[PDB]
Amino acid sequence: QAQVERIMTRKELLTVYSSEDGSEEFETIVLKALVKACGYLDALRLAVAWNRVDIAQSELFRGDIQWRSFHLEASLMDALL
Amino acid sequence: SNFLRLSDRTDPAAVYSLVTRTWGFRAPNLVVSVLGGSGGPVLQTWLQDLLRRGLVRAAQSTGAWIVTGGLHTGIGRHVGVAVRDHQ
Repeated sequence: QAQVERIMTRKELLTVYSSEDGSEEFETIVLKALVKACGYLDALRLAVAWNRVDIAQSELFRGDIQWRSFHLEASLMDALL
Repeated sequence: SNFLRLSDRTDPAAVYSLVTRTWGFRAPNLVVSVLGGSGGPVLQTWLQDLLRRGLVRAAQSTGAWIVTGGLHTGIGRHVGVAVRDHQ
């Protein structure tokens, strides 16, 4: 019980892979887990690191995220390099 | 992206003539004047799907104009992102 309590002490890192009747959508779940853990590191830079452009398309498509200049500039530099 | 500054008390006939002839825009077979405050930057998934799939698609098919507020806020931002995604 003490170990479980210490685990929950940092529950930000832990994330549950929702069964979702076998969603088999691994990249998006990984990205969500990394974003939650982070609380610079951006989902855009990671997506650029991978070759998945659809993931970044979904990330940017949602209007919830509001982007600044340097935020996109760094990702653009990464994509160019 | 043609811009213009004009007084509110302006006859719309001159504006329409300028848009149609000088700026090269064809006559609109249909005009959709989109309204809606849409409090909160986020918008529902079904509404966004409708805009990007129902409104913008129809506008391109019929060569219609979409009249909104030319600002990066409110429903104007949602309409703009729908247009961009459709493109």
